[PDB]
Amino acid sequence: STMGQVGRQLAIIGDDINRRYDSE
Amino acid sequence: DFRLQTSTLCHSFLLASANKQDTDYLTDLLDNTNIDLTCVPNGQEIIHSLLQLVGDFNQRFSQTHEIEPVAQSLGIDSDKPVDKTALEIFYLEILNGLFEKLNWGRIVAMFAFLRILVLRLSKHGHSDAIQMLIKTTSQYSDEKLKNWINLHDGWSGLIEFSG
Repeated sequence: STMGQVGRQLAIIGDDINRRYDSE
Repeated sequence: DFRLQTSTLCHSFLLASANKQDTDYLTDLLDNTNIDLTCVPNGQEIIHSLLQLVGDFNQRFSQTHEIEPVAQSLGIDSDKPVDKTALEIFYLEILNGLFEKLNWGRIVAMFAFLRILVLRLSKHGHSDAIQMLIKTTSQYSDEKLKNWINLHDGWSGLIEFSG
């Protein structure tokens, strides 16, 4: 939906943060 | 209790990430709101992590997105009394969208965004919408994140997540 879309834009930034902070 | 713990984190985190003017407006709103707070274990460590990590978030989001659209689409930049329950709906849809998967980074994004909404709501003193967002974040957390979170050392996961 319209607002659902927003959540996934937010989600990509989230996943970028998540990747960077992985102990890798 | 997890819902009460998570609520307290939102309040603190918002009080520690606002400018002087907004800090005061929010601090008094909370005082008058006369609501319950517990003590969060590692609370200070957790809030520090969140400031660092919401910092990571902000710095990226000013690169690849703007605000003005969504506030309007939410009806939050108005001097006009905001639609309590319409806003819950959209908020809820945005969280549901944000949370199709779970991990720390996406949780961070929920605090950074809630901050952004709260700070824009407070330009016109939309106190009840503000308290509404914070309460909804708390319920949603207790309904959908808590199991994931408790599998990762609880809210303190953030401390290590962040280094």
